[PDB]
Amino acid sequence: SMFLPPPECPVFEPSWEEFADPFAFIHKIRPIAEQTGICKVRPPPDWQPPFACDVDKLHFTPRIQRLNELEAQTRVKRDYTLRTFGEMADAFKSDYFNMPVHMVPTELVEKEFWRLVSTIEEDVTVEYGADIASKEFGSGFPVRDIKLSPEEEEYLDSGWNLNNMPVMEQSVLAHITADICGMKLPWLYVGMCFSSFCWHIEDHWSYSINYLHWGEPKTWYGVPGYAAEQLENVMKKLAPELFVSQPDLLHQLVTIMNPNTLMTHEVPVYRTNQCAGEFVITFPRAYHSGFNQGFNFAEAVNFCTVDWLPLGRQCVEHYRLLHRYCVFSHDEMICKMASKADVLDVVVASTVQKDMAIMIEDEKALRETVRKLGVIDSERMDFELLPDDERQCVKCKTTCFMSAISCSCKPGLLVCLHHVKELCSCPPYKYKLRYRYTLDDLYPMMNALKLRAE
Ligand SMILES: O=C(O)c1cc2sccc2s1
Ligand SMILES: O=C(O)c1cc2sccc2s1
Ligand SMILES: O=C(O)c1cc2sccc2s1
Ligand SMILES: [Cl-]
Ligand SMILES: [Mn+2]
Ligand SMILES: [Zn+2]
Ligand SMILES: [Zn+2]
Repeated sequence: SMFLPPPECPVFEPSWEEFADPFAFIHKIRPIAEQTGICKVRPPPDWQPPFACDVDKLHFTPRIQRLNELEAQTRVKRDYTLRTFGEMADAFKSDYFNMPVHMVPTELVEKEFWRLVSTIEEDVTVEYGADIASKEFGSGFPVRDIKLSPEEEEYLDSGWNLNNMPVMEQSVLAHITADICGMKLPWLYVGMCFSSFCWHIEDHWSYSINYLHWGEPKTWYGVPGYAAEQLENVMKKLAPELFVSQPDLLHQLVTIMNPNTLMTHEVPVYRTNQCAGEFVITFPRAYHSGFNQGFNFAEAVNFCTVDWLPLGRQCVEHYRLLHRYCVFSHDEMICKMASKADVLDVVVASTVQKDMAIMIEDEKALRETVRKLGVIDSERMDFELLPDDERQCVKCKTTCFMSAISCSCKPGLLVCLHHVKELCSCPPYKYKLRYRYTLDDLYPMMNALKLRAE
């Protein structure tokens, strides 16, 4: 009645041995965790990274948030120090409940959150911090620079130090040379009571991993990848405004929605309270949302394993159908790795090779189709040198790399090979096929991968 908490997600407690390699571990828990979308990981008892900072010298610009179920919010992007924010956040919670903060039960804050967001008369607003690491506000994990203590040095090269995990060698997003700050760098989050993250999935359906450095807990709701489209159908019925087309990536619309509503429509949902010193991991295409119990400080980063590669291709296809902008070119990343085949991890080499083979067969079919439409002239083009906004399909907005069509009639415009009819009204013999590689260039790149993989 009123609120029925979803069942608890899986909780893992790896030994020091299991813990040592994060990628091996994540692959091991995958058959369990991917059925629930999110999972929690408790590090071995003596893994404690040192947290140290001056609460007076760390500044950030707060974001303001209204708390209404089904109301549209925009996804990403006055002044507080960490101390002045903390004083504001503690007083807020203390005055809301007329209690000391540590006596307010987590079960009660959860019940109250879902009451207040549904009640139109209540108009509670809260503030929070969200930003990538910078000079004015940096990682909560140790990084190189300032002389470090021996304990800080222990954690400098940990796999679970979230600065490192993007650039390790069983991850596939490391060798991307393209500028993608939002996606390879950690984000820092300063929470207060009821500050909330709306329902979403990660860019390119990647994994995410979140560490709560300190403070009061963070409450999570998660949905497994296989149920993503069920959730979206429910969302579309109850709030169609969120689904209208949008001019860019800085304009994505998201919302708060009671998990009991999803469960009523037969969408599986799980929950957890993440406490200080614990990790939460989200899997590819797993919807998630939540809210903070009180003043706290968290750090999170996207990442991509060899398991993810085929889904990454399927995601870019889904973006095309939806006319959604890409953060990077998937084919470009694949060819960049093929070109470094001799220094690749051998399991990586093997998995990249399979995706490359599919890429090449799809590209063969597409070029044959546009040839039969009467496009004859062609010229090689180094797509990776063009700014992203100069190589998007006019129609579906996909980031071009393997090929595109141009016409002298519309200087600078491109369509991908799926949308040859959408460029202009000139006859196809006036068009030109721009391509990065010939078929004959591509098969040897693939062979280097096979040899490295053996
Ligand atoms: O974990 C949090 O406190 C937040 C995650 C996100 S994503 C956008 C704003 C926020 S706040
Ligand atoms: O290719 C697939 O179907 C999947 C790859 C991965 S990696 C995590 C969950 C899943 S499901
Ligand atoms: O010139 C052609 O017909 C092709 C070139 C390339 S590159 C990948 C597939 C194909 S098919
Ligand atoms: Cl409200
Ligand atoms: Mn997320
Ligand atoms: Zn297109
Ligand atoms: Zn034209």
